[PDB]
Amino acid sequence: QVQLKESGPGLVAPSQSLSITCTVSGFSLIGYGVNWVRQPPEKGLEWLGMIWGDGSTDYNSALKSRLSITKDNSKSQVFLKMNSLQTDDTARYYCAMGVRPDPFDYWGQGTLVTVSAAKTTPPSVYPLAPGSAAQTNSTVTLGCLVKGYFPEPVTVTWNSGSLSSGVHTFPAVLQSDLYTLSSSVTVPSSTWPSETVTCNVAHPASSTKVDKKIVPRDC
Amino acid sequence: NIMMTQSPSSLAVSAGEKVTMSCKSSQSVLYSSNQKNYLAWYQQKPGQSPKLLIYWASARESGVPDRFTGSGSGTDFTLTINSVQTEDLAVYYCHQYLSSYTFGGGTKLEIKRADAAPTVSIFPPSSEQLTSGGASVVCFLNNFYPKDINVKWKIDGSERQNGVLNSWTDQDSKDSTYSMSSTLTLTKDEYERHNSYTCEATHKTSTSPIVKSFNRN
Ligand SMILES: [Mg+2]
Ligand SMILES: [Mg+2]
Ligand SMILES: [Mg+2]
Ligand SMILES: [Mg+2]
Repeated sequence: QVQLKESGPGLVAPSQSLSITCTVSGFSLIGYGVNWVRQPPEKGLEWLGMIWGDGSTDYNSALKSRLSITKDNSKSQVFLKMNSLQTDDTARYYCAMGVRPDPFDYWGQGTLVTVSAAKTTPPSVYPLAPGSAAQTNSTVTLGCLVKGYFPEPVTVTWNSGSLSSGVHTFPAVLQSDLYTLSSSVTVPSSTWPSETVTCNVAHPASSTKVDKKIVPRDC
Repeated sequence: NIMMTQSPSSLAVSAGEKVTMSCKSSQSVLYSSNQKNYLAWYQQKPGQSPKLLIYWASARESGVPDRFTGSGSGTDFTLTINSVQTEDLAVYYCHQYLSSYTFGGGTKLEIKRADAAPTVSIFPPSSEQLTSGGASVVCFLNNFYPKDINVKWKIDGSERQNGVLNSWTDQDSKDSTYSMSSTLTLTKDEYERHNSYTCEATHKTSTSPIVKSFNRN
């Protein structure tokens, strides 16, 4: 039952430093090494470094000593520190470990790190309700528009997660240093507007949590 | 520092068919003091972290389906899926852990399936956005295949191309279809300058375009 979870800042300005904490569970850091791997927006995997049980470290030579890894065995925490970040350091940063000496068996969810001087901006959440009436025994498509936020990511759910099937959340598009995305949900006409349908949008970087009830509109 | 190259970069296949992928290393990954090939295969589905499929080049990780088999030695390795499942949609990375840790560029596995017509939905701007001075008109084109699709925005009959932003989802893990969102962003004043707003979609599944419209009325 090994688990790793990364906690990072989400946004780092160019030439500034990156700090991420990997909190592990299910094993002692005394006995196992922890590795760091990042995935840039265009995908692929790049190993960054590791810290052994005894506290020694190995790093990727390409990082030019900008990378330093430490840990606190007693708190099950591994500390990633990288200096003078540039745009091409934008990536999802994973911490990973293997119960054998290798290969890596357990990966965290990773934390997205965007390198930009742009400012953090909260999203605007708008309901997308149909313009006309729904036919009998039809399935109706609703949506939410999430506009003008930065940086990634946002999370969207429907009815606090109780509405999981029939959902499409589209990838965000970047324009003028602002992200926009949308999410659709398709449900039977006998369930809406009879029952509540609400989209739940979270932008952790802005500490924003918004619920937008989808209500019918005046045809 | 060993370099790992994979081929093909991407690959499409129907469900139930067999596929083979290739991973080549610039230096041998066979350790003489172990007679083990330090070679691993990972699967990464959209929105998920890598998942170890194979290690020692041919040892299958516990819990992995038996359709996944890896083979090869020295500098030439192969991953086979005896019968591709719809859920096998993913990027497959090979990996060496003999001398430091390096990864291949990945092979993207995509799923071929039967054509599927889209469901088109058009949504007028919300009152919340209009109060802010903006007027985004949104069109959802859901659960179609193949990915190629043409969307045309018409205002009072005339076409508009400025302010259109399109976004496609990944292939669905269960039915392997595509969805697309098209957002036409105007200001409130521009929006209130016209009346008829139309999202017109054209897809291989039909010669007649799908027309969804609303009137600001
Ligand atoms: Mg109803
Ligand atoms: Mg090197
Ligand atoms: Mg299946
Ligand atoms: Mg459809």
